Amino acid sequence: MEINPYLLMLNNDITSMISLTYPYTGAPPMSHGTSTKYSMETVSRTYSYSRTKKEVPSGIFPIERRKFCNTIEDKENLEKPNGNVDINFMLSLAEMLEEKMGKGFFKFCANEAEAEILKMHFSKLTEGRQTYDWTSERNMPAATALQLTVDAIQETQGTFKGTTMVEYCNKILEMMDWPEVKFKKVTLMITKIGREEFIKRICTINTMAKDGERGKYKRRAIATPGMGIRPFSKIVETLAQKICERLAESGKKAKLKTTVSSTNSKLQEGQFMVNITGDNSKWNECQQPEAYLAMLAYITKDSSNLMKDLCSVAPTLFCNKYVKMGQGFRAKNKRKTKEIVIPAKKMKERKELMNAEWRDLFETIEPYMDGECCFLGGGMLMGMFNMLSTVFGVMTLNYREERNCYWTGLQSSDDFVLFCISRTWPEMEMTILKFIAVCKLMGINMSLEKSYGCLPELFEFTSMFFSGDFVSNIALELPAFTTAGMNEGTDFTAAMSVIRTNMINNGLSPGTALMALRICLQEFRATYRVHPYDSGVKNHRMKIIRKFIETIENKDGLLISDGGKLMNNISSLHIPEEILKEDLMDPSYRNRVFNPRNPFTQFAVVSTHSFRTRSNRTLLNTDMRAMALEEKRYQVVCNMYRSVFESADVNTPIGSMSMGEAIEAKILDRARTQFENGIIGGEEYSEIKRLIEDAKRQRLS
Amino acid sequence: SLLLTLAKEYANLTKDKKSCKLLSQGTVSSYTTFKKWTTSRKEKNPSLRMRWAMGSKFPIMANREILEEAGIPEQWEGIDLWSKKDLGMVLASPAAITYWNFCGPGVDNSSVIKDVYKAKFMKKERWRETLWGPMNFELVGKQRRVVETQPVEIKLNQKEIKELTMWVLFEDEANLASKFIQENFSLVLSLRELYKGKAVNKDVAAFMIAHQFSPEKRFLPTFGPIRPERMELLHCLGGDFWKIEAVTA
Amino acid sequence: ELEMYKSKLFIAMRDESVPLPYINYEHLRTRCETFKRNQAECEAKVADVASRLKIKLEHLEENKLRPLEIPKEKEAPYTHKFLMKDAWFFAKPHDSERAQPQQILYDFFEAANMGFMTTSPKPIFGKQGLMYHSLWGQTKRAIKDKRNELEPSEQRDFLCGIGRASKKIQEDKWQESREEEFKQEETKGAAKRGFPTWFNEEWLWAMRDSKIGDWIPMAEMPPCKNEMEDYAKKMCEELESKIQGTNCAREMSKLIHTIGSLHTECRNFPGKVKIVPIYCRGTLRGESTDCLFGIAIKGKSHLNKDDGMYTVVTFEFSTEEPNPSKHEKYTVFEAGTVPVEAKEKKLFLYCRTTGMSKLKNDWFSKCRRCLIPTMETVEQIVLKECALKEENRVSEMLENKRAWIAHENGENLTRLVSTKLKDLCRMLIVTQFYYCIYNDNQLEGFCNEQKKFLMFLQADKDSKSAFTFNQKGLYEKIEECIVSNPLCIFLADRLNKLFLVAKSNGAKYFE
RNA sequence: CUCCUGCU
RNA sequence: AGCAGUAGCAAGGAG
Repeated sequence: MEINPYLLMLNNDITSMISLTYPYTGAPPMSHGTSTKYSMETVSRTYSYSRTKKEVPSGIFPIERRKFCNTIEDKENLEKPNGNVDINFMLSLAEMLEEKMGKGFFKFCANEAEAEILKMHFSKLTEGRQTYDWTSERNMPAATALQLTVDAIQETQGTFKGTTMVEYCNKILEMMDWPEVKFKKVTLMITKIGREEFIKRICTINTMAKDGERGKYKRRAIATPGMGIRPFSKIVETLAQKICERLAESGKKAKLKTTVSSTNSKLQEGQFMVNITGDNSKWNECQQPEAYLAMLAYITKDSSNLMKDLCSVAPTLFCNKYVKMGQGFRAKNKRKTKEIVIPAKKMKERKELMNAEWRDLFETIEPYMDGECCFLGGGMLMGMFNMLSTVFGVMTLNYREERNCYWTGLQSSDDFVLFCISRTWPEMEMTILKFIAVCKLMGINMSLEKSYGCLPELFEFTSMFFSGDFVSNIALELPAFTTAGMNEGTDFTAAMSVIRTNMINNGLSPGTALMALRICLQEFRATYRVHPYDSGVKNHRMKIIRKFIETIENKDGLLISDGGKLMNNISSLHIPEEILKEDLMDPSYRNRVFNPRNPFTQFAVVSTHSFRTRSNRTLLNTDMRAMALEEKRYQVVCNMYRSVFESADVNTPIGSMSMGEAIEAKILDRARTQFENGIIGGEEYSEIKRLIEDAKRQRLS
Repeated sequence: SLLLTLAKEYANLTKDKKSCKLLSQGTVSSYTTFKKWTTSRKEKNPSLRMRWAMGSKFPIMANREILEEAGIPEQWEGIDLWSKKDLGMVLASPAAITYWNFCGPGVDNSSVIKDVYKAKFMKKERWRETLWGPMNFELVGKQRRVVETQPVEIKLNQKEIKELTMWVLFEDEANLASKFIQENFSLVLSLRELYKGKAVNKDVAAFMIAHQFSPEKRFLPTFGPIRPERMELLHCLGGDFWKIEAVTA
Repeated sequence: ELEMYKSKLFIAMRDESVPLPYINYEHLRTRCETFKRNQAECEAKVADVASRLKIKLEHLEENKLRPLEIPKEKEAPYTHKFLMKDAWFFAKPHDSERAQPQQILYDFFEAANMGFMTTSPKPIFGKQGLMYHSLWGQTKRAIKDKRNELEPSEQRDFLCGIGRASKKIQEDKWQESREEEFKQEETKGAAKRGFPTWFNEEWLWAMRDSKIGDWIPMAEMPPCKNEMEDYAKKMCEELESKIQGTNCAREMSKLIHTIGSLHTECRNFPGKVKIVPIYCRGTLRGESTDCLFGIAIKGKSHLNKDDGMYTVVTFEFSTEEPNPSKHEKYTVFEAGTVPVEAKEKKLFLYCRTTGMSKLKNDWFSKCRRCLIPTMETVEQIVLKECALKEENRVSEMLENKRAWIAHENGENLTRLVSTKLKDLCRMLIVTQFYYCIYNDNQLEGFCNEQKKFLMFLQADKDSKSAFTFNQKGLYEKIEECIVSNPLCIFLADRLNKLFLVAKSNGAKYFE
């Protein structure tokens, strides 16, 4: 007998038998080795989509510059994708856009954007992902790279007193005017760097491999920017974020019902609707930021004089950006014994030790190579302007050509659904080829292998497959049910929160909630080595509990992390375990667990099992031990300033003077206020005063 | 005499050579980015290291003096509880955790802890006193709204709460004096009659204020009436193909 | 306030990166401020329409959904790390104090007598025999002395490879030689294999009930109110009472215990070769027992990154004749005789070297989360059923409802096997676990594109007249990502048979 | 010969 | 050997 798991689809829908075709229970695919060929594939394949050869020489950077707008060498294979945008066309679609809704639209939205820009503190920059530190050329968290950037400022010339966004950005451009900038290298010597090297180093974006993506056979490269590119891009995504919130043909369950019902109310006696699920391919190599410079020069035609100059720098840094080239390749002899490593620096000199494919990639990227990087000017790589290209999607979806045959739809990052209304099928060829015409001019390449269409609602939009009446729900990641690993107390309630938020938004029928709850209970007990009292486990923790269970009167009041059973349920997922369980404990057990005088907790749920394990051991055994000295010193000074200001973790501690002067002014403030209504003693006042004067003479010296 | 202690620490920390270039060079806001220096990359597998830690015999860092004030060197059959490897802080086993929880002394603090979490015992008190009914098995669904989900009785807006905790605990650098003060200052007159004398620390008090005054408004798929009494019960009351509600009072 | 710092090099940078018909940024801004559109735009659009040469492809007239190209090459071997169907296990009643894995190993050294486990140095087939023979003898005399540390010999230093990595020389000294040590780099891809014919037997074996009862250590049931907790608890009880007895539960418990032990032995002892049992624990006649499937050997993992690929050696216990087609990577010896009362049949010892990894442990050792999609699936069927009937029919609907699975071998055309809904949940747990084993890149790409063709069959069922724009590259990608993973080739083959059975009624396909 | 590792 | 999958691991470093 043969066996076939797919036959359930013979008399079901694809809203019910579609969770069966996601292989999310297995391992995600990982990358291996260097990330060079993905980078060279991306940049050289950007230049193959340029459809040009017009080079312009440069004076700032020593390398040639190829323009990417209005210089099209229109080959006959136009089905192949192009990366060349005609600016009169897209500005015509912007003027065609704002004439649809309102009149003073972009002035209104840009004024609200600037109304939120000026009231922003730059600690907003530290709430981000990893970035690229250009001091030591590595990947660091955002606070570390910001502190090293400000450290290069306050080492170089003068100090920094900004504490806002615009003053920090102006401090960056002021850093661009300086002839020499000094920083610190590694065991902390101090070096200096020139002017052209600082321009080449602020414009350096790091490339790496996207690890753990479900949905490709071939691997892809992700790039993370520097620090001096981050705030301007944050400004642009505040502006375009407000514009995307204002639009109504951008995105996710209601808007499709409104546009489908409303365009089902816009049909004549012979017209009909056809939907087409599409997927724009090669999206990160066909959005040039020069068009963002022009369009952002059109949105901010009437906003201000500051914002008009400040929303036109992040595209200009994206128009000539560098690309890190990974770390090279490796070579070996015929016996496969010795394997030399060639980095990205000496790849020019050791060119003749490569394959066929690597040399095919490398001789057409040769006229743009720097020493360590490559010079890109026309890609928009991953991890960048995302809420701005969706505005290009909405701009294509509101073209008005003048029958009464037309289209509408819905757009996200690179996934759209298009709805067509016409009368006959050759007219459908007319209108849809007009759509691929307008997207093909404006710089958007639709993929023809991965698109289809039907008459009613049977489309696909960000993996929600909408059938004729019913709505399919999103396949979530399973390991997100178990990600905590911090406590015997702050893991299981976090898991009940994850089942909670996965239940409210998605479908998540109740049996999956009880089952997945009980499984996460099992993995919780299996990690923390705690089993129930009548189970037969005899390890080093259950011998105590099995011997001491006679002292407990009421057995089901024990904690789960101490050998109690489970009492939370489906209808009790918003209550932690202890708050259900405090009504039943022994007085010795409740007065014993809830002691704050315990050697573990001293040195969101109740923190009575909260312990801190020991750290790792490459933290004093690498060459970067002085960095651990730096984090210990910062913990010292932060414990000092927290020890003066008794409530400082509630409010963000702004100020632009210094830290020690507010400390001394606060000790004199509380010294006088608590002096005259309080203390009153001359040895204490003059002795503390003597310590403040001596500490100030020590600090000024 | 605490200002003498803080004068001793502040006089201590300025003696250092390279630490003089740390303070009085930065700003007050730099404290925020002086708090964060977590040079580890992402901790992309925390439970893996938690199982890798709890499988060892001595993974935990714990205080010495209290456990040598009360503990026992080994339990009655080979169960190790102590090490002598390293500040004077002692590595230990979670057997000392459950051992403290079964054979340790006790401090009576039940009313305090039942007063920290008044929102959550309020949730348990409202859960225990409800009644249910049968199910229905029908199609259901309605859009996403912005809903305040807690039975609070003041309803401030995440703006009067930070400002409220400034002008209640520590007013020496609280805030610039606004027009939102006056009736909230009558509430200041009420609230310093509550948080003057307690043994509970300032951070735990600043935590427990913002959960009895803040209606938590989130963006949720809602259906039926939009009372906040049934919005913490949003995930229980109805799904997509089924529905249950029969509450009388 | 309203002044940005007009610097000197940046203003020469912004003027350099403008579009081509423009000189400076000021000319660009002054043209964009006074921009009015025209209707030569439609000439550019239609002039783009003419030079296109692109036609859609209908499906009522050119219903060209041809079958996929399975590679007709050499049959793909059995590549899972353990044995599923061909297993044999020795039992003992479980003692509570002797519960750690080394204690289980020694207690089964006294239970199943290894003194009779005499192997000839000539295998039936395989590649390296003296190495595996002296390896089994050396680990057997190691377990005779009750200590898990293989002393350094030439056999282990050949098998679990020590000293087998290249000399990574940085380019700081290179000492070049005239036409000596000629070095470069070279890559291939993957080798191509064919359709597995054994996969049907192991799918059908894995969903059949095995008398050893419960296998997976689940947890206890929380108390239930007068709510829908009766419903959810009832559903967990019925589904759990079906999925505990099958062989898929036995393979999941085998992965949990064995990879648990190899995982913590990867933490506590790097740089030392261990000896780890391969076992389960399940209840026999009420008395909870443990099994013993094989012997594993670690290969001194220094797991620096999430990869690392340490060497595992598996000695396995089988009672079947081998096969040079399926059991292709194994190195079958013969051990002896085992009495099986229904007479005293043979006993073959299998050998395999392989690798595991650190990223391929937290997804293997925690693979108990394959009951999350199954209950979701059956629960969406049943809840959509009573949602379309608007009457509480669940317990009687779980018995009087059919599910078409498993067409037969000689004929396919509308000759299907309808089962009860709990046997559907048997087949669903088998397919989810089979996703959790064989996951590579190829299964990911194949599941994307099979979501496309599933969309085409649903468009075929309700007469919606689908259309596609370019079909040549479509099959170029799906035939690109079907190379050598057994589940990938197999699910493509059953996708074609779905097209045949649906071609007996609907009209978008071929024969 | 020894020491150090376990995301650097 | 093997794990692999477009390039890596199968120890690495220092005194």
